[PDB]
Amino acid sequence: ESTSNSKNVPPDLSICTFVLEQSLSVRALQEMLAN
Amino acid sequence: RTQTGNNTTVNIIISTVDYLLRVQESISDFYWYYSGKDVIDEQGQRNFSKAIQVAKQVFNTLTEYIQGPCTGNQQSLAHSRLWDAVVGFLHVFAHMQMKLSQDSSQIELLKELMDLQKDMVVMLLSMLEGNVVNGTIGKQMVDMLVESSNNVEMILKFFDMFLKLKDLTSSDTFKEYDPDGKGVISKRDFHKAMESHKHYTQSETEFLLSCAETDENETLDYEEFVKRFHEPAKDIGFNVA
Repeated sequence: ESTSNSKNVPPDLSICTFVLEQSLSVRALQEMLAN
Repeated sequence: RTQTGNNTTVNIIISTVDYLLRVQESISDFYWYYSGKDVIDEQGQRNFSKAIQVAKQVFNTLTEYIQGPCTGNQQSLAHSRLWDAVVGFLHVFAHMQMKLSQDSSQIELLKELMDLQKDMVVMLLSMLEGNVVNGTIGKQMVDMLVESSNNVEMILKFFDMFLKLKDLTSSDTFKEYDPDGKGVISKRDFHKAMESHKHYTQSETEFLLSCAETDENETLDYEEFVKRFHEPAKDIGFNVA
């Protein structure tokens, strides 16, 4: 979605917003995947 | 900290803090590699011992930097990334202490780890030097404790559950089960003592039974058990208190 042309064309950020749910280390994530 | 006369200044204190942070990550990765494995091999024990020695030396150097209320160094550490390293070491201690105590072959490693914890708490106490009531450094350490609440909880449970042992075994209620002076109490009499004290819950009961190694006669020596576990608790837990 173009954001530089905000003056001419409104961006649609409702479908661009994301939420950062969990941040885990690589080894902890590997153990969780093993589980 | 700051070489005033020289044209260029290098922050040795911040460099030491960075090296501590790298050593913490290395130790955490090694712990994660031994997380699943029930037993630690001798080479792994040696590597843990060497890493613990290095971390202990770095902790002592950092403590010496900030003792003698060196306010500039204290502020530098407060605004540096020492807190993340302390949080990591707290998790390492809380999990490793539970893991190592169950087996009777890593008692020396447990002692080294607890000595490292003692030095870390000494560094924190040196950090708290000169703090006024409602001080910013005290606030930051409370924030760090809240961030690492679970590890602190498990460490405190560990200290509680290995400090009540001396009172339990010194109580006469424990003495009726073994009236004679041999002191070699059976596992089942141990188990009834667990519930006669009534402070030791079922989880504490099972964990101490697991951490107590017995002969083929199902009879443990409470004397060697207590001299193995209680005395180190009385030594390290004082700094936490």
